[PDB]
Amino acid sequence: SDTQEVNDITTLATLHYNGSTPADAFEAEVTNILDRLNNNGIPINNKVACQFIMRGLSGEYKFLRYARHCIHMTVADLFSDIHSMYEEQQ
Amino acid sequence: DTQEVNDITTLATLHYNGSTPADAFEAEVTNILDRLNNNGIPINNKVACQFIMRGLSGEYKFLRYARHRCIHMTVADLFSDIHSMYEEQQP
Repeated sequence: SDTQEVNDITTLATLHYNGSTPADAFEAEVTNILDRLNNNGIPINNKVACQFIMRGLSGEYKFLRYARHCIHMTVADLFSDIHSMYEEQQ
Repeated sequence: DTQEVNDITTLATLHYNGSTPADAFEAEVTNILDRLNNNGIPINNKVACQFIMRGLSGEYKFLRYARHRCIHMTVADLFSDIHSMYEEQQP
């Protein structure tokens, strides 16, 4: 709590996702972290946030990284794709 | 175009135990904090100090023990202590 920023940044920098947990829940936790960082004066823009998320994608989700080498893609757009892929894996 | 991600990753994974010059450590940490700021991500004194302290090992861990909740310590103050310790370690 004293170290909220450091912990949130660390989490953002070490994200891993390959569809082993629900896409919704992953999305919710990443949104929460991005929102809290912003509220604590550390602005993570769409590009930087997308890069942190993309770099943690493994399994089939790595192909989303390969596909979006996408100028002006939003977190929302990336999360849409992730959810789509997750739904297809069920 | 991944400069911010790289710089934040560096900041989050710092390591210093006196095996390299304190000056060089300080220079690289300053460089990263400056470049982040220039790329619209200012990192305040507290957060910067926490990242540096967390990376201290060997005898430098004792600086973290002494200062973990040292309210309103500056990066400059922390760097001073690290440099002092380094100078004392030199033969």
